Amino acid sequence: SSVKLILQGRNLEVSDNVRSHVEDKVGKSVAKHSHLVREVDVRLSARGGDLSKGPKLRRCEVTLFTKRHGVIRAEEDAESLYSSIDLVSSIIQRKLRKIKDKVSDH
Amino acid sequence: SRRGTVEEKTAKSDPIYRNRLVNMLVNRILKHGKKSLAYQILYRAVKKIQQKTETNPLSVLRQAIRGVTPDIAVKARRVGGSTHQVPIEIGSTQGKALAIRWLLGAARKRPGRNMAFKLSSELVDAAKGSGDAVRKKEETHRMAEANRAFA
Amino acid sequence: VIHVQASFNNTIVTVTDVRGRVVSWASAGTCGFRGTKRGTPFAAQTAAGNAIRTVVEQGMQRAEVMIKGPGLGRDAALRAIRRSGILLSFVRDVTPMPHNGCRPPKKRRV
Amino acid sequence: HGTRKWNPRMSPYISAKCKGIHIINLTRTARFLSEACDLVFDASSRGKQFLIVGTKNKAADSVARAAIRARCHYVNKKWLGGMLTNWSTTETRLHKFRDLRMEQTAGRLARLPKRDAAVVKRQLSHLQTYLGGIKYMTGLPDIVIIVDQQEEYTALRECITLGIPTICLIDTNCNPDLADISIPANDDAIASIRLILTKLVFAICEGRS
Amino acid sequence: AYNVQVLVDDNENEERLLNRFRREVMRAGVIQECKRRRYFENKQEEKKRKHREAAKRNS
RNA sequence: AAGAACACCAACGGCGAAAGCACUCUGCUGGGCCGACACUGACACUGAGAGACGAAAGCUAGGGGAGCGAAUGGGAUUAGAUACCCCAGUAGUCCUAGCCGUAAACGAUGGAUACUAGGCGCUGUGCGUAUCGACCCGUGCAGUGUUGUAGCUAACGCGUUAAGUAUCCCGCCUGGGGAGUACGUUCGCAAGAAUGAAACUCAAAGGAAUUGACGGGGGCCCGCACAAGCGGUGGAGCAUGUGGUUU
Ligand SMILES: [Mg+2]
Ligand SMILES: [Mg+2]
Ligand SMILES: [Mg+2]
Ligand SMILES: [Mg+2]
Ligand SMILES: [Mg+2]
Ligand SMILES: [Mg+2]
Ligand SMILES: [Mg+2]
Ligand SMILES: [Mg+2]
Ligand SMILES: [Mg+2]
Repeated sequence: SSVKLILQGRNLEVSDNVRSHVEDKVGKSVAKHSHLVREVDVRLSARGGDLSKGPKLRRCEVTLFTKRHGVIRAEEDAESLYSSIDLVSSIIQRKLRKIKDKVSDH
Repeated sequence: SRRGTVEEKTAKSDPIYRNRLVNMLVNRILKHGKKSLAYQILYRAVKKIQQKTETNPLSVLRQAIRGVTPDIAVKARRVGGSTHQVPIEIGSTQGKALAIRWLLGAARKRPGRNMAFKLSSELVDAAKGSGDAVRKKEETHRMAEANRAFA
Repeated sequence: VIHVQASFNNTIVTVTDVRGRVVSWASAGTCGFRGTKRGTPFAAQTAAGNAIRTVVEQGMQRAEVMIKGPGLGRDAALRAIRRSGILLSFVRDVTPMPHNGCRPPKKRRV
Repeated sequence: HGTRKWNPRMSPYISAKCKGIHIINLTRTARFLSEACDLVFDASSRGKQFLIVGTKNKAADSVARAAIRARCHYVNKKWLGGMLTNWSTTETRLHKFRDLRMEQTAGRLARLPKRDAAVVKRQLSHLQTYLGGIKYMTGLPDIVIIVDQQEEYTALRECITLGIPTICLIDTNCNPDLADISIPANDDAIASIRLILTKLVFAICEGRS
Repeated sequence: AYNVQVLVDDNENEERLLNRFRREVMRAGVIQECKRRRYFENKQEEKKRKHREAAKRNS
């Protein structure tokens, strides 16, 4: 809790039901190490189908800057928007847990 | 750096007193790249020290560096174990410049009319035991003897 | 006699006569150290000095040191005992030697 | 050579043995000395070019002088790979090496700097170390002689690859199946070398006519 | 019940006593055997240990 | 006073069908090797069923219980810690009767026999030379290890102790998952062991080796990478860009 959030309509408009789905996922992965991070960067995109040529694909780029010189870069691609958000959140929880295991190595 | 062979700089001396200690003392005063103003801060100070003490200011300056110089310090290390601060000795040149920072550092902090007065009262007080820079020597020297064991 | 027990967490120094009746003692903990600083070799020097200094005043120039166990302070304690005003005959180490007697603990994982 | 060094391959060509040391057979080789000198004498009459491969320190200069008596070729230093097999690269280095001796005659060394002249000096010096006895070959030999099998193991294999008969070191160190012509007893000393080397080099002289 | 003895009475130096004490106890191997007997070791560790000791002494 | 276990000797080591057997002796007792001039006269090999032995763990009674230690508590590390760490600690670990009959019970390699280059050194027991005091040296036999030729092998590697060349006999496999599961049967005090499917489902699963990438693997080195120093940003006010909202 007490962490800001940044969305970005790269190639589309950000709806409200989508915004609720974003906060639900990263809210789980970040609530664990909530006292290490201050902000959450997000950038949603869309391509293909009716917009462009090729398969419909929606990207979700997520960057995270902790309170102690921590940098995370996560980028995945899926056929739907929610599925893209889900896969990235799993990657953040993996690397975000990797940091504590190194700090708590003793 | 990774070379380990730093060139030895040409330690110069002032025109009047012709000693290299004074020139090392001046180079820490300026911060915008001007030397003509530091002497107006210095030559007014050493004259003011002579006005008060009735003796050469050179010995008073040589005594202050002799008293504030700790010749020992503590550095943090965690190559073995977590959060260790064991002592470490200091050379002759390193301890010399190390005392200049503490003197001029305390002079800027303490109140006064000008840097010449703030610097004059610092050296005169620092030479006579009681000085804000001498307190930092005691604090740094305390941490060494406190953590005298290598742990 | 000067029984000394070395270890990684502490170093003990007990003085006693040949008959086995202690007169004085002091360890790194009594000196002021605590935690991991006790096992350091410097603590053995200061701990040994405070225990033997009172003994040199009360005569008994003769002495025998009985080392017991490993540690970093066992060698540093000799410098403390040697840097003194007493002679010595034995520098023997009365350590245990089990011939496969009991079961030791399990190995540590961390 | 010894109880811990005798190869079971030479067992047909062993007669007896002694305290530690080994005794080679001089009977079977005498037939091959005749077959060798008969083939070398017959081959030299047709005008072929031969080669000798000697790099052992004890017989480095002996093989050098051995080649001056005839119009054959020697290899004093190491084999450096692909001498005969990669002949296309060898002609490039020999055409190169042949030219540099003409380069030194010109007065172009004056207009070169100090360091550049040193590289050209050390360049030609390196090729002289390995390309000395080949300067007048101009082609591939037809028979190649091996003085040492162990130290020059690479030279014996390119002959088998290119299909060239050869002479070998059939003493107990090596394998006799590698060369068709077999002459043991050459690892003893220069006596075993010069007695055989001068004998075979001698036969080349009358064969040359 | 002892393991090592040094009957010095007046050494020529303060630090040279360790030369007579360390190397003497080293040949007896008191430090290595106590580290061994601290934690239990299986038959696998014994074979690996004694094998490394031999390879260290042989060459 | 008690219980349990035997440093050093100790390995490139010995014995045993394996599992396994190491502080010392003594008793009873099994097996192997060699020698030779007593003898037997193919009385051999393998082995379905069956039978015996069979690490630890665990079970059924009776004893014992020092130390160590599942479980269970407590103190810490952690977002959490029913874990790793630390302090205490039950069953069990030990003995005598018996059950259980499973392990990476591995040399991941069934047994017997004949043939097939060598090099090193370790035992056991002979022969001969020799100092004939043993030793040493040289060889035979039966074993035990390490390199390695031919040959085999997908490759790694095996290689006179074969994973080579051949014969005889037993067991065993026929894509993966479902599954060593379900039903039934036999044994077992139980825990569970052995025997052992099908429906349905995928077009793979898997082996060796190569190349990169990666590693809280190792070694070395470099950059204002850190450290050290000097001066700023983040706060204030105002330039000016982007988002967002608004239009
Ligand atoms: Mg059966
Ligand atoms: Mg049991
Ligand atoms: Mg099984
Ligand atoms: Mg086993
Ligand atoms: Mg099996
Ligand atoms: Mg088997
Ligand atoms: Mg092999
Ligand atoms: Mg593989
Ligand atoms: Mg820095």
